[PDB]
Amino acid sequence: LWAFTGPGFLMSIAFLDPGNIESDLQAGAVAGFKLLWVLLWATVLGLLCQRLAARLGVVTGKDLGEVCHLYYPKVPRTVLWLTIELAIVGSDMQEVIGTAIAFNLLSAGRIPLWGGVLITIVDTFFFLFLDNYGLRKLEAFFGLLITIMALTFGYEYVVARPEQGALLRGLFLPSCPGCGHPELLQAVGIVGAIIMPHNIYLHSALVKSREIDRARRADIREANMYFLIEATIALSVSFIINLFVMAVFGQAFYQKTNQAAFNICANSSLHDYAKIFPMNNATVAVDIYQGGVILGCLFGPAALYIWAIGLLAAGQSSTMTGTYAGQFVMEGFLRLRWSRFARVLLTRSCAILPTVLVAVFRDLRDLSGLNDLLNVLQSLLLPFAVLPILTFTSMPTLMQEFANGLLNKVVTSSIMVLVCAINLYFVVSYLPSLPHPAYFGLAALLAAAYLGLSTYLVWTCCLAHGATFLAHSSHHHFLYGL
Ligand SMILES: [Mn+2]
Repeated sequence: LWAFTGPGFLMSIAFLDPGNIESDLQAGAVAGFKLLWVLLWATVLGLLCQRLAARLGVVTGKDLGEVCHLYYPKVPRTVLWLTIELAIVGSDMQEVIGTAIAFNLLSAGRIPLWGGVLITIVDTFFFLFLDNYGLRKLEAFFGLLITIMALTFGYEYVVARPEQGALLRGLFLPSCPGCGHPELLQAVGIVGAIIMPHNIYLHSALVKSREIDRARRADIREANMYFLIEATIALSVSFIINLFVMAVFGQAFYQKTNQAAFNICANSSLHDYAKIFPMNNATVAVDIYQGGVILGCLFGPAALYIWAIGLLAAGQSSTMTGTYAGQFVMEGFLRLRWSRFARVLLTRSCAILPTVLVAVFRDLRDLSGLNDLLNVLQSLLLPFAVLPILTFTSMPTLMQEFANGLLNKVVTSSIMVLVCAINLYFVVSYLPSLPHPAYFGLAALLAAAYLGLSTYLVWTCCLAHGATFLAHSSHHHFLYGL
């Protein structure tokens, strides 16, 4: 019967991390049905990236990790693995921040911000205690949880009655009406959170698991096509869900004042989450807790709880996704297979200490600013995963027949230059807030190292495709290949 009735949705329900909810709600509060075009373009852009990743994993037979280990010296291998691990621990930081904010939400502030931290450590204990074939059952249960929250949440979206013309125009037309610095920050966070560096690696690794006959190129072609349909189904589902979430939050939060929210929640059933808001009539600083509060205010008392459990399930799925990706990237780059327990413990700890410090000495708004900064960090770390994949899918020696057509190379050059332009704009927008002489120091040195690794990657990819009539004799193994 249907050979696609079930496959495809699984990858999406793992593409929908809590970050695509938090950055979503920040963008929806900062602007209405405006940044949706950024969402659509990012979804298409990640569709292209996942197509490239599946291509590489299918035809080559290796993953990004194995090819990177094979085709790099020790220093760039190590620094690239460090950046990938930084991306994974940043995703885990976003997950723990979301879970902690949700847990602070549940008890009406009785549990402290590090109470959520302790429950995440309990979750890691649960993972290590299970570590069995029944883990897939728990993953299915949590996937059903996020699925049901998404379904009831789409019901709430259609209840919200979004103005059709406004969000249709915002989606199909890329205008930026009255945009400024915070909306720039939210757009960059969206483009860096909808798609993430470690998804490409993990997708390639999972693609490698599929056995390929290799006798004829036909089986490779059909496998690549089927995986492309899988990826496009997942991306379309993710984009639809994020469109629903962005539209509803922008409808409920665009030109919303503290007095307005207090007045609506004073008229509703809910009370403690009615009195949370202050009385200032100014613009509202918006985080996950207030988003859940207004959700429960408008769409019913159970909305708070369902949003909370959905966020928790998304965080758990993202945690499993991250530990899988981390195990694969270490096994590839550094050629060591650690148990899943080692990965989850390492990533969870390396995420938990900074979040513990910030939560214990700062407030909720600082947490939201911090995890927005993690989304932007994922944006800045995108190139370190988007150049190697193009380098290895355009390389004539691992794959001869299924190389890259000139249209694909030029559009990938466009992706790289565009992402570089957005990152450069963000850096020039954010750096001026360092008003101390000689303070540039370590941060500037790290930025210089970032640019040096970027230049190294640019040189490598230029060797991969071009280098004709202009190349250096040293490090000539790239063009010939191994
Ligand atoms: Mn995402």
